[PDB]
Amino acid sequence: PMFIVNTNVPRASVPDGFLSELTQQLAQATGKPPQYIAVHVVPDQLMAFGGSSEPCALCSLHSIGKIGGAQNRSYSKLLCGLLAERLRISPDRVYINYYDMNAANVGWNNSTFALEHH
Amino acid sequence: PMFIVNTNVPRASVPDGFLSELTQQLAQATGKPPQYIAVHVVPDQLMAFGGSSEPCALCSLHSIGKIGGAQNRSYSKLLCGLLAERLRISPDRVYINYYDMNAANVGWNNSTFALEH
Amino acid sequence: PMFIVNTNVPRASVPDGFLSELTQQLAQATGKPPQYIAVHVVPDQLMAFGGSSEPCALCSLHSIGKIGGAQNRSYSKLLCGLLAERLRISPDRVYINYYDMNAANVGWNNSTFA
Ligand SMILES: O=C(O)/C=C/c1ccc(O)c(O)c1
Repeated sequence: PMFIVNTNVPRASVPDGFLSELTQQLAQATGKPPQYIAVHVVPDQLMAFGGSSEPCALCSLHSIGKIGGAQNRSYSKLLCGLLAERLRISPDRVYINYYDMNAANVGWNNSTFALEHH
Repeated sequence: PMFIVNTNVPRASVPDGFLSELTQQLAQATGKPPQYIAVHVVPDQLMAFGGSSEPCALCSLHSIGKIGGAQNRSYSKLLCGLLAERLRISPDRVYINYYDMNAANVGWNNSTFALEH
Repeated sequence: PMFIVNTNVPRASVPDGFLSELTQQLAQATGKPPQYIAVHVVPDQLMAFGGSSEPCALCSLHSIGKIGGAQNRSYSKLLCGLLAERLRISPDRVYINYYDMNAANVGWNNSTFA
Protein backbone atom coordinates (compact mmCIF):
# COMPACT_ATOMS: atom_id res chain seq x y z
CA PRO A 1 0.00 0.00 0.00
CA MET A 2 1.02 3.56 -0.72
CA PHE A 3 0.02 6.59 1.31
CA ILE A 4 0.65 10.21 0.26
CA VAL A 5 -0.13 13.36 2.36
CA ASN A 6 0.07 16.86 0.85
CA THR A 7 -0.33 19.62 3.44
CA ASN A 8 0.24 23.31 4.09
CA VAL A 9 1.64 22.47 7.54
CA PRO A 10 5.32 23.55 7.48
CA ARG A 11 8.20 21.05 7.38
CA ALA A 12 9.36 22.07 10.88
CA SER A 13 5.97 20.90 12.24
CA VAL A 14 6.35 17.31 10.98
CA PRO A 15 7.55 15.35 14.05
CA ASP A 16 10.52 12.96 14.02
CA GLY A 17 9.07 9.49 13.67
CA PHE A 18 6.09 10.48 11.48
CA LEU A 19 6.91 8.37 8.41
CA SER A 20 7.76 5.32 10.56
CA GLU A 21 4.51 5.65 12.52
CA LEU A 22 2.49 5.87 9.30
CA THR A 23 4.35 2.80 7.94
CA GLN A 24 3.64 0.76 11.11
CA GLN A 25 0.03 1.80 11.56
CA LEU A 26 -0.80 1.21 7.87
CA ALA A 27 0.78 -2.22 7.97
CA GLN A 28 -1.37 -3.00 11.04
CA ALA A 29 -4.61 -1.57 9.58
CA THR A 30 -4.29 -3.33 6.18
CA GLY A 31 -2.89 -6.61 7.51
CA LYS A 32 0.01 -6.33 5.05
CA PRO A 33 3.72 -6.75 5.87
CA PRO A 34 5.41 -3.37 6.51
CA GLN A 35 8.03 -4.16 3.82
CA TYR A 36 5.28 -3.39 1.22
CA ILE A 37 4.20 -0.02 2.66
CA ALA A 38 5.36 3.23 1.02
CA VAL A 39 4.69 6.64 2.65
CA HIS A 40 5.22 10.14 1.23
CA VAL A 41 4.68 13.44 3.10
CA VAL A 42 4.74 16.82 1.29
CA PRO A 43 4.66 19.85 3.64
CA ASP A 44 4.72 23.61 2.93
CA GLN A 45 2.09 23.30 0.19
CA LEU A 46 0.00 26.13 -1.27
CA MET A 47 -3.49 24.89 -0.54
CA ALA A 48 -6.96 25.95 0.50
CA PHE A 49 -9.82 23.95 1.93
CA GLY A 50 -13.19 25.68 1.80
CA GLY A 51 -11.41 28.83 0.57
CA SER A 52 -9.41 29.05 3.82
CA SER A 53 -5.66 28.49 4.39
CA GLU A 54 -5.94 26.99 7.87
CA PRO A 55 -4.05 23.67 8.13
CA CYS A 56 -5.48 21.04 5.83
CA ALA A 57 -4.44 17.92 3.94
CA LEU A 58 -5.15 16.15 0.65
CA CYS A 59 -4.20 12.49 0.74
CA SER A 60 -4.35 9.27 -1.23
CA LEU A 61 -4.15 5.62 -0.24
CA HIS A 62 -3.53 3.09 -3.09
CA SER A 63 -3.80 -0.66 -2.31
CA ILE A 64 -4.29 -3.92 -4.24
CA GLY A 65 -7.41 -5.07 -2.33
CA LYS A 66 -8.32 -4.19 1.33
CA ILE A 67 -10.33 -1.21 -0.02
CA GLY A 68 -14.08 -0.97 0.61
CA GLY A 69 -16.90 0.69 2.54
CA ALA A 70 -16.16 -0.40 6.13
CA GLN A 71 -12.37 -0.64 5.61
CA ASN A 72 -12.09 2.91 4.23
CA ARG A 73 -14.05 4.26 7.18
CA SER A 74 -11.55 2.59 9.55
CA TYR A 75 -8.60 3.96 7.57
CA SER A 76 -10.10 7.45 7.73
CA LYS A 77 -10.50 7.28 11.52
CA LEU A 78 -6.89 6.03 11.84
CA LEU A 79 -5.34 8.54 9.42
CA CYS A 80 -7.40 11.56 10.47
CA GLY A 81 -6.49 10.79 14.12
CA LEU A 82 -2.82 10.71 13.18
CA LEU A 83 -3.02 13.92 11.15
CA ALA A 84 -4.86 15.60 14.06
CA GLU A 85 -2.49 14.48 16.86
CA ARG A 86 0.80 14.78 14.91
CA LEU A 87 0.24 17.64 12.45
CA ARG A 88 -2.59 19.50 14.31
CA ILE A 89 -4.89 19.29 11.29
CA SER A 90 -8.65 19.21 11.95
CA PRO A 91 -10.27 15.98 10.53
CA ASP A 92 -12.91 18.04 8.72
CA ARG A 93 -10.11 19.67 6.75
CA VAL A 94 -8.79 16.39 5.41
CA TYR A 95 -9.67 14.48 2.23
CA ILE A 96 -8.36 10.98 1.52
CA ASN A 97 -8.90 9.42 -1.92
CA TYR A 98 -8.89 5.58 -1.78
CA TYR A 99 -7.86 3.55 -4.89
CA ASP A 100 -8.32 -0.17 -5.18
CA MET A 101 -5.62 -0.97 -7.74
CA ASN A 102 -5.66 -4.06 -9.97
CA ALA A 103 -2.46 -6.12 -9.65
CA ALA A 104 -1.81 -5.72 -13.43
CA ASN A 105 -1.80 -1.93 -12.97
CA VAL A 106 0.87 -1.73 -10.25
CA GLY A 107 4.49 -1.75 -11.47
CA TRP A 108 7.32 -2.88 -9.16
CA ASN A 109 10.79 -4.43 -9.61
CA ASN A 110 10.86 -4.37 -13.47
CA SER A 111 7.42 -5.98 -13.78
CA THR A 112 3.93 -5.77 -12.20
CA PHE A 113 2.06 -7.70 -9.50
CA ALA A 114 0.21 -9.66 -12.25
CA LEU A 115 2.34 -12.70 -13.01
CA GLU A 116 -0.38 -15.13 -14.20
CA HIS A 117 -1.32 -14.38 -17.88
CA HIS A 118 -0.52 -12.72 -21.26
CA PRO B 1 -14.32 18.55 -5.30
CA MET B 2 -10.54 18.77 -5.26
CA PHE B 3 -8.44 20.55 -7.83
CA ILE B 4 -4.65 20.15 -8.07
CA VAL B 5 -2.36 22.11 -10.40
CA ASN B 6 1.29 21.21 -10.93
CA THR B 7 3.26 23.71 -13.00
CA ASN B 8 6.77 24.90 -13.94
CA VAL B 9 5.57 28.52 -13.54
CA PRO B 10 7.50 30.09 -10.61
CA ARG B 11 5.89 30.80 -7.22
CA ALA B 12 6.19 34.61 -7.64
CA SER B 13 4.01 34.39 -10.79
CA VAL B 14 1.01 32.90 -8.95
CA PRO B 15 -1.31 35.83 -8.06
CA ASP B 16 -2.17 36.36 -4.34
CA GLY B 17 -5.91 35.53 -4.74
CA PHE B 18 -5.59 32.62 -7.19
CA LEU B 19 -6.56 29.90 -4.65
CA SER B 20 -9.62 31.92 -3.68
CA GLU B 21 -10.50 32.47 -7.37
CA LEU B 22 -10.20 28.75 -8.17
CA THR B 23 -12.38 27.95 -5.12
CA GLN B 24 -15.23 30.35 -6.08
CA GLN B 25 -15.11 29.38 -9.79
CA LEU B 26 -15.18 25.63 -9.05
CA ALA B 27 -18.08 26.12 -6.58
CA GLN B 28 -20.10 27.86 -9.28
CA ALA B 29 -19.07 25.36 -12.03
CA THR B 30 -19.92 22.26 -9.97
CA GLY B 31 -22.92 23.70 -8.11
CA LYS B 32 -21.40 22.63 -4.78
CA PRO B 33 -20.94 24.82 -1.68
CA PRO B 34 -17.45 26.34 -1.50
CA GLN B 35 -16.93 24.74 1.95
CA TYR B 36 -16.36 21.41 0.16
CA ILE B 37 -13.90 22.74 -2.47
CA ALA B 38 -10.16 22.10 -1.97
CA VAL B 39 -7.49 23.66 -4.16
CA HIS B 40 -3.77 22.87 -4.34
CA VAL B 41 -1.26 24.72 -6.53
CA VAL B 42 2.31 23.45 -6.94
CA PRO B 43 4.66 25.91 -8.73
CA ASP B 44 8.36 25.68 -9.66
CA GLN B 45 8.09 22.08 -10.87
CA LEU B 46 10.65 20.30 -13.03
CA MET B 47 8.42 19.26 -15.94
CA ALA B 48 8.22 19.12 -19.72
CA PHE B 49 5.39 18.92 -22.17
CA GLY B 50 6.29 17.62 -25.67
CA GLY B 51 9.98 17.83 -24.69
CA SER B 52 9.81 21.61 -23.99
CA SER B 53 10.07 23.46 -20.66
CA GLU B 54 7.91 26.39 -21.76
CA PRO B 55 5.04 26.99 -19.25
CA CYS B 56 2.81 23.95 -18.85
CA ALA B 57 0.47 22.39 -16.28
CA LEU B 58 -0.54 18.93 -15.16
CA CYS B 59 -3.79 18.93 -13.21
CA SER B 60 -6.41 16.74 -11.61
CA LEU B 61 -10.04 17.30 -10.68
CA HIS B 62 -11.65 14.80 -8.31
CA SER B 63 -15.41 14.91 -7.62
CA ILE B 64 -18.15 12.63 -6.29
CA GLY B 65 -20.43 12.91 -9.35
CA LYS B 66 -20.62 15.94 -11.73
CA ILE B 67 -18.01 14.25 -13.95
CA GLY B 68 -18.82 13.29 -17.55
CA GLY B 69 -18.28 14.19 -21.22
CA ALA B 70 -20.18 17.49 -21.44
CA GLN B 71 -19.33 18.62 -17.87
CA ASN B 72 -15.62 17.89 -18.39
CA ARG B 73 -15.41 19.98 -21.57
CA SER B 74 -17.01 22.80 -19.63
CA TYR B 75 -14.52 22.38 -16.76
CA SER B 76 -11.66 22.31 -19.30
CA LYS B 77 -12.68 25.62 -20.93
CA LEU B 78 -13.01 27.23 -17.48
CA LEU B 79 -9.79 25.85 -16.01
CA CYS B 80 -7.63 26.37 -19.13
CA GLY B 81 -9.15 29.90 -19.30
CA LEU B 82 -7.98 30.59 -15.74
CA LEU B 83 -4.55 29.03 -16.23
CA ALA B 84 -3.98 31.08 -19.42
CA GLU B 85 -5.15 34.39 -17.93
CA ARG B 86 -3.58 34.08 -14.48
CA LEU B 87 -0.48 31.91 -14.95
CA ARG B 88 0.12 32.65 -18.68
CA ILE B 89 0.05 28.97 -19.71
CA SER B 90 -1.09 28.13 -23.22
CA PRO B 91 -4.22 25.88 -23.16
CA ASP B 92 -2.52 23.34 -25.50
CA ARG B 93 0.15 22.76 -22.81
CA VAL B 94 -2.36 21.81 -20.06
CA TYR B 95 -3.58 18.33 -19.14
CA ILE B 96 -6.42 17.77 -16.67
CA ASN B 97 -7.18 14.23 -15.41
CA TYR B 98 -10.86 13.88 -14.32
CA TYR B 99 -11.87 11.35 -11.64
CA ASP B 100 -15.46 10.50 -10.74
CA MET B 101 -14.97 9.19 -7.17
CA ASN B 102 -17.37 6.81 -5.35
CA ALA B 103 -18.57 8.28 -2.01
CA ALA B 104 -17.23 5.16 -0.23
CA ASN B 105 -13.74 5.93 -1.59
CA VAL B 106 -13.47 9.47 -0.25
CA GLY B 107 -12.36 9.86 3.38
CA TRP B 108 -13.24 13.02 5.34
CA ASN B 109 -13.81 13.87 9.00
CA ASN B 110 -12.84 10.44 10.50
CA SER B 111 -15.15 8.60 8.11
CA THR B 112 -16.13 8.60 4.40
CA PHE B 113 -18.97 10.16 2.40
CA ALA B 114 -20.72 6.76 2.46
CA LEU B 115 -23.00 6.88 5.47
CA GLU B 116 -25.65 4.38 4.31
CA HIS B 117 -24.38 0.78 4.56
CA PRO C 1 0.80 10.11 -21.80
CA MET C 2 1.70 11.74 -18.54
CA PHE C 3 4.49 10.31 -16.41
CA ILE C 4 5.24 11.52 -12.90
CA VAL C 5 8.20 10.47 -10.64
CA ASN C 6 8.33 11.39 -6.96
CA THR C 7 11.65 10.50 -5.29
CA ASN C 8 13.78 11.22 -2.22
CA VAL C 9 16.91 11.34 -4.47
CA PRO C 10 18.32 14.93 -4.42
CA ARG C 11 17.79 17.36 -7.32
CA ALA C 12 21.59 17.60 -7.83
CA SER C 13 21.57 13.83 -8.65
CA VAL C 14 19.07 14.21 -11.52
CA PRO C 15 21.29 14.11 -14.63
CA ASP C 16 21.13 16.60 -17.50
CA GLY C 17 18.87 15.12 -20.18
CA PHE C 18 16.67 13.02 -17.85
CA LEU C 19 13.30 14.57 -18.80
CA SER C 20 14.19 14.33 -22.51
CA GLU C 21 15.19 10.70 -22.15
CA LEU C 22 11.93 9.87 -20.34
CA THR C 23 9.95 11.68 -23.09
CA GLN C 24 11.77 9.89 -25.95
CA GLN C 25 11.60 6.44 -24.33
CA LEU C 26 7.91 6.79 -23.37
CA ALA C 27 7.17 7.80 -26.98
CA GLN C 28 9.03 4.69 -28.18
CA ALA C 29 7.33 2.31 -25.68
CA THR C 30 3.73 3.60 -25.97
CA GLY C 31 3.94 4.46 -29.69
CA LYS C 32 2.52 7.95 -29.00
CA PRO C 33 3.97 11.08 -30.59
CA PRO C 34 6.60 12.72 -28.39
CA GLN C 35 4.89 16.14 -28.88
CA TYR C 36 2.08 15.00 -26.51
CA ILE C 37 4.19 13.32 -23.80
CA ALA C 38 4.31 15.13 -20.47
CA VAL C 39 6.94 14.19 -17.87
CA HIS C 40 7.29 15.55 -14.31
CA VAL C 41 10.08 14.74 -11.84
CA VAL C 42 9.88 15.63 -8.15
CA PRO C 43 13.15 15.13 -6.22
CA ASP C 44 14.12 15.73 -2.56
CA GLN C 45 10.89 14.20 -1.22
CA LEU C 46 10.27 13.02 2.31
CA MET C 47 9.54 9.35 1.69
CA ALA C 48 9.92 5.87 3.03
CA PHE C 49 9.61 2.50 1.32
CA GLY C 50 9.33 -0.54 3.58
CA GLY C 51 10.16 1.78 6.49
CA SER C 52 13.55 2.76 5.06
CA SER C 53 14.72 6.04 3.54
CA GLU C 54 17.15 4.51 1.05
CA PRO C 55 16.48 5.81 -2.52
CA CYS C 56 12.95 4.97 -3.68
CA ALA C 57 10.34 6.23 -6.25
CA LEU C 58 6.53 6.53 -6.37
CA CYS C 59 5.41 6.99 -10.00
CA SER C 60 2.31 7.22 -12.13
CA LEU C 61 1.70 6.76 -15.81
CA HIS C 62 -1.64 7.90 -17.30
CA SER C 63 -2.49 7.04 -20.89
CA ILE C 64 -5.61 6.85 -23.03
CA GLY C 65 -5.25 3.17 -23.95
CA LYS C 66 -1.92 1.33 -24.28
CA ILE C 67 -2.41 0.13 -20.67
CA GLY C 68 -2.68 -3.61 -19.95
CA GLY C 69 -1.04 -6.78 -18.61
CA ALA C 70 1.88 -7.25 -20.97
CA GLN C 71 2.28 -3.55 -21.88
CA ASN C 72 2.52 -2.55 -18.20
CA ARG C 73 5.25 -5.15 -17.54
CA SER C 74 7.18 -3.69 -20.49
CA TYR C 75 6.71 -0.14 -19.11
CA SER C 76 7.92 -1.26 -15.70
CA LYS C 77 11.07 -2.85 -17.13
CA LEU C 78 11.85 0.31 -19.11
CA LEU C 79 11.09 2.83 -16.35
CA CYS C 80 12.72 0.89 -13.49
CA GLY C 81 15.79 0.52 -15.80
CA LEU C 82 16.00 4.28 -16.27
CA LEU C 83 15.46 5.03 -12.58
CA ALA C 84 18.17 2.48 -11.71
CA GLU C 85 20.77 3.71 -14.25
CA ARG C 86 20.09 7.46 -13.91
CA LEU C 87 18.90 8.03 -10.35
CA ARG C 88 20.53 4.92 -8.76
CA ILE C 89 17.18 3.67 -7.37
CA SER C 90 16.84 -0.10 -6.92
CA PRO C 91 13.89 -1.45 -8.97
CA ASP C 92 12.41 -3.22 -5.90
CA ARG C 93 12.04 0.23 -4.24
CA VAL C 94 9.85 1.62 -7.05
CA TYR C 95 6.08 1.56 -7.40
CA ILE C 96 4.35 2.67 -10.61
CA ASN C 97 0.58 3.19 -10.70
CA TYR C 98 -0.86 2.71 -14.22
CA TYR C 99 -4.08 4.48 -15.21
CA ASP C 100 -6.04 3.71 -18.37
CA MET C 101 -7.87 7.02 -18.90
CA ASN C 102 -11.14 7.44 -20.77
CA ALA C 103 -10.68 10.17 -23.44
CA ALA C 104 -13.69 12.11 -22.01
CA ASN C 105 -11.84 12.29 -18.66
CA VAL C 106 -8.72 13.98 -20.02
CA GLY C 107 -8.84 17.77 -20.49
CA TRP C 108 -6.52 19.52 -22.97
CA ASN C 109 -6.66 22.77 -25.00
CA ASN C 110 -10.01 24.03 -23.61
CA SER C 111 -11.75 20.69 -24.25
CA THR C 112 -11.27 16.91 -23.86
CA PHE C 113 -9.86 14.08 -26.00
CA ALA C 114 -13.32 12.56 -26.67
O1 LIG D 1 -2.18 13.00 -17.94
C1 LIG D 1 -3.17 13.14 -18.61
O2 LIG D 1 -4.09 14.02 -18.24
C2 LIG D 1 -3.34 12.40 -19.84
C3 LIG D 1 -2.69 12.98 -20.83
C4 LIG D 1 -2.71 12.41 -22.18
C5 LIG D 1 -2.48 13.27 -23.25
C6 LIG D 1 -2.49 12.81 -24.56
C7 LIG D 1 -2.70 11.48 -24.82
O3 LIG D 1 -2.72 11.03 -26.12
C8 LIG D 1 -2.94 10.56 -23.67
O4 LIG D 1 -3.15 9.25 -23.88
C9 LIG D 1 -2.94 11.05 -22.36
